[PDB]
Amino acid sequence: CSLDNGDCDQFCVCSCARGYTLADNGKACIPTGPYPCGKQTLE
Amino acid sequence: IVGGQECKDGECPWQALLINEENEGFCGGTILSEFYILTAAHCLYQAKRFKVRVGDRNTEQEEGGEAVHEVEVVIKHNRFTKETYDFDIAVLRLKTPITFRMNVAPACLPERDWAESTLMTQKTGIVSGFGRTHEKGRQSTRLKMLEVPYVDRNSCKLSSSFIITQNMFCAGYDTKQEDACQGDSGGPHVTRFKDTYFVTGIVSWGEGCARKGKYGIYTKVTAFLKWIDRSMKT
Ligand SMILES: [Ca+2]
Ligand code: NA
Repeated sequence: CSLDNGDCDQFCVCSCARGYTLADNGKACIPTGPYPCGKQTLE
Repeated sequence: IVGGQECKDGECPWQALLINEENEGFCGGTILSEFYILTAAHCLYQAKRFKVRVGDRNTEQEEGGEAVHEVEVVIKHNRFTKETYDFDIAVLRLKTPITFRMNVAPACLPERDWAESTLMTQKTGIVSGFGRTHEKGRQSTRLKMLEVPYVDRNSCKLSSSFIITQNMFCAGYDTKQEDACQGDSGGPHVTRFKDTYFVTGIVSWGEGCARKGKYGIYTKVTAFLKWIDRSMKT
């Protein structure tokens, strides 16, 4: 993980925070609701 | 917040504000989930009783999205003391759940070991709140934000009259007039990784505000990730 965060989008084997699920590729993270933790809100 | 700018709509969604018996703001907080607010233990002393307001951007006008919540349980770290300002952290459980919407969403909690190496090593983080715009002036009526550079721990210890512990970290500027201030205490310090904001600090203390040779001091959240987790499970 010491390089480019193991090519992860979140926790690094990648992973993510509650309210997210790891995308198929196993690197990006997918939000499970309209208001996931850590994202600025859009109207 | 001395210097910096006003948060635009939806930009500082995890911000919360503690209001006293006069319905006046006196400290900030960070939204962690629908039931929990993260704040500083020393704020618990500054008011005989308080409530939490989420979604407000202007305290002089009632705009859509604002809602008030009563606190059900106050969980203060047992080792906090005004003698050292160490262990400056508390968790608040609300009576009723927060409804997430525009300007009301939680900040993400990171995993310990990863945070130490990937977030704390970033060049900057963001602090926000309704505090004073100058050391001796009035509180801002609008929600403000400021980018603050992480500051070397050893340089910070040299500049400080008080002990900097491993439960704290320093951020801000040496001479540029930007820093957090009275009124912002208890508020969030977040760090952006890729496109997700993670809570990394709690506005704690500083000698004056924006003073030359002095920095802002924050409670280091990575040191209490297990404490927070236990506290949230009642
Ligand atoms: Ca308002
Ligand atoms: Na300074």
